[PDB]
Amino acid sequence: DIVMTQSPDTLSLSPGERATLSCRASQIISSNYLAWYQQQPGQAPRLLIYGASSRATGIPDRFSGSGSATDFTLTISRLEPEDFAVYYCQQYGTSPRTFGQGTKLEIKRTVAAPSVFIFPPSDEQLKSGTASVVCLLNNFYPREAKVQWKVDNALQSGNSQESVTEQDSKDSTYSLSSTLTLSKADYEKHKVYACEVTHQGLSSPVTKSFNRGEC
Amino acid sequence: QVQLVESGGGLVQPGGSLRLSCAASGFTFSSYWMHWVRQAPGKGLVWVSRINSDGSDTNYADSVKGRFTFSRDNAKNTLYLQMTSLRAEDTAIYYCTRGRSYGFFDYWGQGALVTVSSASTKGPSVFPLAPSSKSTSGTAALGCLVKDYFPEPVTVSWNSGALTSGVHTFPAVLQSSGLYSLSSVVTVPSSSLGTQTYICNVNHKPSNTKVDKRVEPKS
Repeated sequence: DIVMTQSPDTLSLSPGERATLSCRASQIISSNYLAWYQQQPGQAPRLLIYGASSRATGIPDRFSGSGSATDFTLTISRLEPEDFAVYYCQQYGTSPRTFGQGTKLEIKRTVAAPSVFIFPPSDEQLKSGTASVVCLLNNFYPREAKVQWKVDNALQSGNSQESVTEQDSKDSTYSLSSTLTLSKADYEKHKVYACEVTHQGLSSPVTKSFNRGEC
Repeated sequence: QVQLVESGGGLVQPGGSLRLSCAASGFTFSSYWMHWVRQAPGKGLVWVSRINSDGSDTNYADSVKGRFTFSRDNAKNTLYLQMTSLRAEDTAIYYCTRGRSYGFFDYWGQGALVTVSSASTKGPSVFPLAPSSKSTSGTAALGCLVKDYFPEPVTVSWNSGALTSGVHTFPAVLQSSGLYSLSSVVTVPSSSLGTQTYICNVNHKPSNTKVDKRVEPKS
């Protein structure tokens, strides 16, 4: 079948700037049956463009599609924070109606250091035999951040997992949680639990900690 | 206005069968070709099937042909996708969609998640991430740890929806136990703790689990 190749895979641009997205097809796409879609996190895809160049209803004018045979282009000219999305092209001349693999658009903002919070396991959880310790990095930019867990000063590895939010649609920041999982018994063997955070926006590492069972 | 709402998402064993539905409104249903389009987790979009206006004729993607059955009832304004002999690679969000021209899709439903796995369904435990008037500035933070459930998804709201600003509900991660886990957190005023009540509402429909947890400063 037809293969649709998008480029770049990744784009990161400031508001006000212009984004130029490419779709190349492995066959001539007859008439101009090429569509573009926008997909925001946790949302269904939303149609931007059909007929290569015709804007779908309710779509702002700063989205414009061009191209003709194998080469196509989506131009987004005055980026807003809300434009963070994955953008897909789509051929609909022939079954299967093939999509490209997407260009992921991040929109830049100024550097922002995370606010860091640490949470001890609840007494309820402990009663069930495990302890989760949660470290929260809130509303930071850029996405890169480093979290290191210490238990009585010993560096942990392999017993934590991270999760990162998608870029926030209005302030363009990320948040991150790191969760340390121990057995109840292991948790009760140690006193000081600490989360050490490194980020471009912090001039030095931030440590948040507590002593097991104090407050 | 034009809306499409899928139903019937959930867990199914490999080799199993599952039927999806879609209710349609806001337009003349029998005047449009309709499709299913799916999206595996973290992947791109894949067209699944197509039905003509009257329900008599269907086209299927190759990987699906012979196993899926796409039907429509123009009296009930309802689409059905009978899926059979399901496989792991069928795990995806399935979007009900309306076809235009030779096949672009100008309207999409919210989508229904189908998870093909030989595991069994399990509801989350919900634990408080208590705020401290002490160890907290920048000013306060609290949350719920929503742990050990299967499959995706869960919904978390706060105060039955009254609290939305400053809320972050993290993408779930698969734990080495094969069970998912996530936290939902919110930043709140230090002054208001004690006076204000914070409750997280967790819904996990595949297991029929609804939990409310009140989250409070410890003493």
